[PDB]
Amino acid sequence: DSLSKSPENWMSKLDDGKHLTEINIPGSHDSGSFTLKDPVKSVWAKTQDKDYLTQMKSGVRFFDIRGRASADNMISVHHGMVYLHHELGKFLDDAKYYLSAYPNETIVMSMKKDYDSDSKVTKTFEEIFREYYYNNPQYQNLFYTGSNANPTLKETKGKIVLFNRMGGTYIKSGYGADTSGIQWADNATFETKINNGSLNLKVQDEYKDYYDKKVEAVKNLLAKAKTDSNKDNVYVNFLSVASGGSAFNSTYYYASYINPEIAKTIKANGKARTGWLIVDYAGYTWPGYDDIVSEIIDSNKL
Repeated sequence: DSLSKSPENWMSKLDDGKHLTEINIPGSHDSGSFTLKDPVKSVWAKTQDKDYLTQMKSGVRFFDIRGRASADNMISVHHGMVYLHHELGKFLDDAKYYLSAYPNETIVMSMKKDYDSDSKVTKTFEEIFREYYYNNPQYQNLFYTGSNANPTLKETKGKIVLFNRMGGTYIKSGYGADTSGIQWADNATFETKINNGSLNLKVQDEYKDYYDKKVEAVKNLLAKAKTDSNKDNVYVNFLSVASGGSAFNSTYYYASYINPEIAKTIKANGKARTGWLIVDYAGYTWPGYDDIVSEIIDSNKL
């Protein structure tokens, strides 16, 4: 059977001497937005329909958490202005549970401030994350804390590896975990060095593209990963795109085209490096069309 027939424990079947960078990983964009039900707001604000545990069971390993500091000891999960009805501890507890049941999987968690803090907040978003989550004894042992800038599957499995989109941090483990953080270019394909120059991060995050240009931008970065065997290069390729608003087509409508288009492309490339591909509506299938999460999973070499 191929890896995608067992999406709950697919990383356990790989060689754990691999660097996480060399693994083709399915992520979910604004992972926490499964809570949204409002049909008008959901056109633009909702990007997932499966909860965190169901996403994990479906093979998702990269989680894009964007947040707002709602108190000096709390981060609320957000899409922009829009509160996603739970705090960061919910994601971390779900992750902890999953990883105890599937201990040979790693999860990478991107962390970003998406909206201004509650006006009662006195601390920076990075201080709140560092002090109340990363260093919280409640999540002792859950996070990767090693000093390797380019960690392997073996030293990260059973743990959450920070992908830091907070800016400069005092945290010292994970991607972009230094006092410069990650220089993100807005609505762009870009590359930048991270981890004190140890890694070259290559991103496609052209989130306002219309779908034809979006597909072209995805495929361009997909074509570059394919011929690149450098473990010090890290690819993050977002298939997700903004809706123009509630008058306009939904994020779901776009994903319903982009996902099978990209899944078909990956499948026709066979076993080939993809990078980390971050999708809307992870695990959402359409009869007669390739499934993007499954194809990312099956693109890994055994």
